[PDB]
Amino acid sequence: RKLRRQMDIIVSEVSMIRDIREREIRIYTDAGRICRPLLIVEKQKLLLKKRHIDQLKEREYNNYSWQDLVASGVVEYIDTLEEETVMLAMTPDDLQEKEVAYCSTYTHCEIHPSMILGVCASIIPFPDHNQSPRNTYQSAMGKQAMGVYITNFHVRMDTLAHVLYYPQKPLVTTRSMEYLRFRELPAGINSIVAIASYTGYNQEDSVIMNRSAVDRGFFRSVFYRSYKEQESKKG
Amino acid sequence: PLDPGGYFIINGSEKVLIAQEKMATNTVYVFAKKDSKYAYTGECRSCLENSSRPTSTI
Amino acid sequence: DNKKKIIITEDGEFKALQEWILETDGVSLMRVLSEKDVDPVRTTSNDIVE
Amino acid sequence: LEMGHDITRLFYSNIQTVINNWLLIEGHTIGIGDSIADSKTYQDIQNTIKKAKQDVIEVIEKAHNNELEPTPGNTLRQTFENQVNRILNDARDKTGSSAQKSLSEYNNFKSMVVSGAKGSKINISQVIAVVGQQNVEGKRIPFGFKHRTLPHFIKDDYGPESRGFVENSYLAGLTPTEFFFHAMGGREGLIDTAVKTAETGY
Amino acid sequence: MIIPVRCFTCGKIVGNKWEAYLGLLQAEYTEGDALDALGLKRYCCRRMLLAHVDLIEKLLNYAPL
Amino acid sequence: DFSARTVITPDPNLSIDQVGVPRSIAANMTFAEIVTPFNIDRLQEL
Amino acid sequence: PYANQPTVRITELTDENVKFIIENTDLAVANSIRRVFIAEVPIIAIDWVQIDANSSVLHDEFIAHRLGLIPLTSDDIVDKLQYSRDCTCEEFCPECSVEFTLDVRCNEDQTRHVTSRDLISNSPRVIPVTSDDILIVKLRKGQELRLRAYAKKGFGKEHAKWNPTAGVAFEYDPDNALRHTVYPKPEEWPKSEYSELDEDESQAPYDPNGKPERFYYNVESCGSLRPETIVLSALSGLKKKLSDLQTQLSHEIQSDV
Amino acid sequence: VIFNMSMMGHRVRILPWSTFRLNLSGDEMNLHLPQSLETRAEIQELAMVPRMIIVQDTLTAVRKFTKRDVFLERGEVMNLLMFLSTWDGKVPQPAILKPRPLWTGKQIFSLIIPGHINCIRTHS
Amino acid sequence: MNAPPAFESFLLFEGEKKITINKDTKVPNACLFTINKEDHTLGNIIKSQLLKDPQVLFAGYKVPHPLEHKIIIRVQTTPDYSPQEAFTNAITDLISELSLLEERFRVAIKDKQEG
Amino acid sequence: DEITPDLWQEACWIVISSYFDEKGLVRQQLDSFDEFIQMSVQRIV
Amino acid sequence: MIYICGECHTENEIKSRDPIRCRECGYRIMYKKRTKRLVVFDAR
Amino acid sequence: TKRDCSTFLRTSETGIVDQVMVTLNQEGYKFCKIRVRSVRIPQIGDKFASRHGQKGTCGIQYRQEDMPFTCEGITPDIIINPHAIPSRMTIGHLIECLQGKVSANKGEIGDATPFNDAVNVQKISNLLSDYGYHLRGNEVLYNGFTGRKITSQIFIGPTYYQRLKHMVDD
Amino acid sequence: KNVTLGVPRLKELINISKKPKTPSLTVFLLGQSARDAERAKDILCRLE
Amino acid sequence: NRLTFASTLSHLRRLNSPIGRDGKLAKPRQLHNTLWGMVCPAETPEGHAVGLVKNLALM
Ligand SMILES: [Zn+2]
Ligand SMILES: [Zn+2]
Ligand SMILES: [Zn+2]
Repeated sequence: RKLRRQMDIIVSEVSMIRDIREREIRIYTDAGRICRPLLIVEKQKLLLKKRHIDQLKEREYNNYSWQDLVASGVVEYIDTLEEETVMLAMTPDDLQEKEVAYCSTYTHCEIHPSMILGVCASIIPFPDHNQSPRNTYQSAMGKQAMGVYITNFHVRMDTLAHVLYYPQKPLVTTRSMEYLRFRELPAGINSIVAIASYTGYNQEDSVIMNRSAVDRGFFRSVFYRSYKEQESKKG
Repeated sequence: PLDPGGYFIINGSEKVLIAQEKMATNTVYVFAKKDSKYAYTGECRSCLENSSRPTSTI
Repeated sequence: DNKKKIIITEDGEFKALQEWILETDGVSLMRVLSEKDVDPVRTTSNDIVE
Repeated sequence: LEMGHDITRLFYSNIQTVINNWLLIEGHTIGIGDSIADSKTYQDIQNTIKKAKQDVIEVIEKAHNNELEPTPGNTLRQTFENQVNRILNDARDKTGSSAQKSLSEYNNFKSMVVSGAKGSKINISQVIAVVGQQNVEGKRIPFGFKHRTLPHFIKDDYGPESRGFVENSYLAGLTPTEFFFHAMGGREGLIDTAVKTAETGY
Repeated sequence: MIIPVRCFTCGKIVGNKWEAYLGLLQAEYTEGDALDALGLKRYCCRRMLLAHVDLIEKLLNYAPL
Repeated sequence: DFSARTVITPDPNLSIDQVGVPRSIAANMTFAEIVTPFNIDRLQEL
Repeated sequence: PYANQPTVRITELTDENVKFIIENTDLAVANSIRRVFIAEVPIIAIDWVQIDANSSVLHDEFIAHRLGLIPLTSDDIVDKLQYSRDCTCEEFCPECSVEFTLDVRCNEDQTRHVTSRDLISNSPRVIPVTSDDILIVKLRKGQELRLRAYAKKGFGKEHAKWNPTAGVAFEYDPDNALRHTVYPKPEEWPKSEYSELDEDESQAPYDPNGKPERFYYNVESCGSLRPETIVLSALSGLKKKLSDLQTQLSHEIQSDV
Repeated sequence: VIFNMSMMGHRVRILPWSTFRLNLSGDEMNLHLPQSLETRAEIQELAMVPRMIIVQDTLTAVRKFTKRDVFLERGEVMNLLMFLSTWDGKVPQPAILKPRPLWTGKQIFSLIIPGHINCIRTHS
Repeated sequence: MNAPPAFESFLLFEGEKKITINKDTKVPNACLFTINKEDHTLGNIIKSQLLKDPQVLFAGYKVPHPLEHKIIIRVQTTPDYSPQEAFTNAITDLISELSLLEERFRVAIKDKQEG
Repeated sequence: DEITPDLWQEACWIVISSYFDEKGLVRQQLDSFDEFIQMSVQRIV
Repeated sequence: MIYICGECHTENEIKSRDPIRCRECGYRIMYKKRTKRLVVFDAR
Repeated sequence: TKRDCSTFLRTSETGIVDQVMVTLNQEGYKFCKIRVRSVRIPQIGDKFASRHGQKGTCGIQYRQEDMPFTCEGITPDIIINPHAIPSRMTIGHLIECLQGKVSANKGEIGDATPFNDAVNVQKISNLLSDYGYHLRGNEVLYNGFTGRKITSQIFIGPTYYQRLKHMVDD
Repeated sequence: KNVTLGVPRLKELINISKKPKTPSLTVFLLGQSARDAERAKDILCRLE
Repeated sequence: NRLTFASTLSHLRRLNSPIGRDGKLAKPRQLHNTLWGMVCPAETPEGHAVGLVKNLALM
């Protein structure tokens, strides 16, 4: 474990699994192993100190990056097999102290539980407040949403490309949204939505819009279809 | 600049290699199947490093 | 009520008495029916093939 | 039956047209205020949840010390799963029933269920009182890892949170452990729904 | 791509306010304080400025024909 | 005469039996009708 | 068997908006007048756009459309001008339209954005409101945007750009005297500015007999038509439409007889 | 026209916009037109929607509409009765004549009920 | 393509009568005014005024369909009175009603401007 | 010293920011191809 | 017709059945400047 | 004699060609690409979907006058059916509306962390009440057609929405 | 007792398949033993 | 999928369940506990191929 934290001949990518009940120690170095970073906890105390965060806060122009954290041994990587015999803590508040000690030996602590979400699920506020099928449904809808896919759309030629007139970053945004860069390139426009049954023109699957708003560019978007053809001397 | 890349352009079409999950190699697994003539299965597919020969399972 | 036996009372009003029922896995209606202290009328299985 | 089909259609059209015009005067809406219940009911819901959680621990303790006696028609492991399920199931119904009484006449949630048009009393229960147990394949969350549902929970843990019992309503917000357990339960429904349509259509 | 001319809800002009909005942000003013200076009392118009993205900046990086 | 498929939207004003159709779709669709003296002029103008 | 006298008073008058209270008026008349401001009021806005050269990053359709949303200071010119349909023209004329032009070219390394000030109009009075400034597009070095545009009178219902009202705050019975709206918990709801009530009183007592009166109006203008003149045109515009109905109505009675 | 083996016939009404309009009481559909007069007559006689047989947006309002609390003023009653196709043309007498007229929701709905049908039901 | 022209809401169709008066045989002294190319802005203007008239027994308006852009007004009066007179007389009151409002507004607008 | 709970919310997101800045969102795609084109291709030959 | 090189952005006249290449660059992708027939745009 | 084999527009949509590209393919033969640009205006047939829940088609479009305006004169851009919220929608829509109203009013982008204890429904409600708004976000909406106040107080908020590729015009 | 219902049973009813999933059988007792609990145990044993 | 930037990111991190005997015997569609922090649980295409196609977790 010390060698893994010190970036010695054993690389942090390598994972060691200790099957205590079977007296088996398994070390895997082959590719294809899915793993995620986890804060290391020693004697019910995080190895990540204030100084580490202070350097990270000035991560730019200081020659400091994420790789340094693994070098110092504060954070390592745990795979599925090693996660089998590795204890986790949701947040430091859970492990710092409790009236009744649920577990007095914490080995690793999750940086933040929200990272379990994917690219499409991460953009959903309050997914816990949301039903599971709805979160799954959004994942499909989010991909089908039209918006600025990239910046160099004019130069390229695509068979299908929908670009929104006014792709506006949302009023309610998740912290993980920054890493996805969805803020820079959003795929929707906010709307002052009043939930009411007006004139009975909206059923469970329906909605009523504002004609004046659309005339001002409420949801208008462009459509691009590329036609290709070549004159070849086949015969 | 914001485009992360990570795909192949073939004949002008951008293609992404979808990861295909496969059973781990050089690992011993014991499974119980009620349809087989035998009670237990000692399945263990063994292969060398990256790949010197086609995977062999016993 | 459906499982419980319904027998016409002396007064006339319908009454459903409490009778023990033994729901058993598998189909052995041919042999189960031909058993002592087993109702040959109301004993029915859920397997149409049997 | 009394008049026929042609007259009945006009009955449908008149109801839809007249009510729609009146709806512009009365109006139907929905908001956070409907989900926000009085503090009195929140304490009762938490108290019932707390009582259920303590009762589950007591049942677990009885099985831990071998005090629990299995029913003649079931085994110890299955009997324990049955007793714990009823305690959690009863709490959801009891807390959910109190939520239904909590809603006032002006409340929009009550109006929908009272008329029976859309939604159900269970939906309000999951929004206000408690989501409830997230059963997978007809049982609680299985031990995907070695005797533990998730790495955070201790080994061989049969508690409410560990086995997927969701004690937090949608409005309050689910814990990180509960969110994954909720996803597992929802995933089963989607898979069943996907195959249900294919089989039923056949 | 670019800030809309006017609010889609009511119709108040918001494009001209974008230039002043950015200038106020670099002037140590708070995100909400700048909106008040521009005169956006309604929350519909404040939406058009508080959470707007100016994509044309990155498009202008590419050279033209 | 199968028509082009299009999305469905509600319309409380229309009767349940009635159905709304756009001009473009109805233009493509045709209905053969036998002309009669009582409606000879109607077909003549159309 | 006749109408009442709509007494009206003004609370505060400013460039952006004007606040006035109308008393002794029916609810239908007050509510109808509110929507008369949005739709019936005619203003001059760019409708016809033609581009001679467009090298900007934005597309031809987007740039041409954006001009329409820009309001024009048509205070009295709109009244004298006439719709293209009723004019004797097949092509736009000064009497049934106005000329607009925008010829700009960016050659400096620094980014240059063309705004409404560069939008030249033949009519000196018919000019953009800002003429900070309504920016149209941002132009890169070597990018030019030369185009010609025209503006014509149009109803607000025809298009949103022809709507001079930047949000109309129409209120009546702020204290809820007639219980037209019932609050489950009136205490929580905040007090409206126009309401005259004490802190400890949630709402005024219900009167068995009463009608909506003392309508509060706050017409906010986008700068095209002054908020003190929109009301004058709206009231005249609403009634002139009403009279037109009577003229056609008389013909129908003449046919029946 | 006929569309979705049991199919329900419909009477086509031309509308300006593109999307189809259906008085449900979403998914794409294709409507089929019977060319022959014989089948057209048959379809309108047995395959029509009335012979085949409410939205959730109306049932919820119906419960509120019939509540005893609901009282309708003369002005409000006029609008509701205008949309009533099966109206005899005579305004029903108000339930509360004084101090001011006030029609109850049931009184307006009474005219909605066609003919004379008697039934007893219970609220949820 | 299928989008209707924006001006059809108020523009009068060629060869189409703006106003059509149709008598109703269901109840005596009843008429229907099927106005075309108008919206609720005009329907509520006359309905409220008609109610104010004591000689009006039943007055109201409705729109068969918003896209149709035509409004239907039904007016019933006493045998001595006529629905046609009610519609004509009500309009005159509105013109007088708005004239006082327009005139009074011009009186008060200058008062605020000067102080 | 130590990260106080009142500051952990901001601190936890800072380390995540560094992880994406260095690794990125497609690091798994690029890394495997880099290994394939650097060693696996040589190994096959 | 007159085309534009995608690298130097300079006018280069290319005739029918002629190789597509920029004299100043050799770049093999060419664009079309614009059409002299203007269209009508309506702000809607 | 030659036979025409040109390529026409795939659909009947009206569009303006954006740019034209002429190249040589790998085989060396002349090869060209052209991008046809068309503008689609949202209409009654377009399908709009919120960030969560089922997509909803635009049942009808209403002018600003016909839309239900509030006391301050804010006609909602979009009106959704309340009957969706119970089952095929989530309370997050109401919470997001409440957060959006506070975010816009206070001029600060709200935090959408799934498991952040700092953000709560009660906390958001308290913040909204400081800006002269109902703590639950409900507002009195005046019906556009008839000016009388609606008996029920509508819940209105700036909810994020996205336009789905599914469009009637296509 | 777990009795398969819904689509799985509906398929098996139309699908005459000889071997269903949970082909349960309901046994009804008669006489004095039908009321007593202990007297019904011997029948349970002799059937199981 | 270049319709949206988020879709492009999801496609690159997309995962596929095993096919053949391995996938057939197991239940790839069902959500397992091991996905916590490794594969997004909510994200999955809707239809018959529900749960077979997934997306890699952010971290
Ligand atoms: Zn606004
Ligand atoms: Zn002219
Ligand atoms: Zn060149």
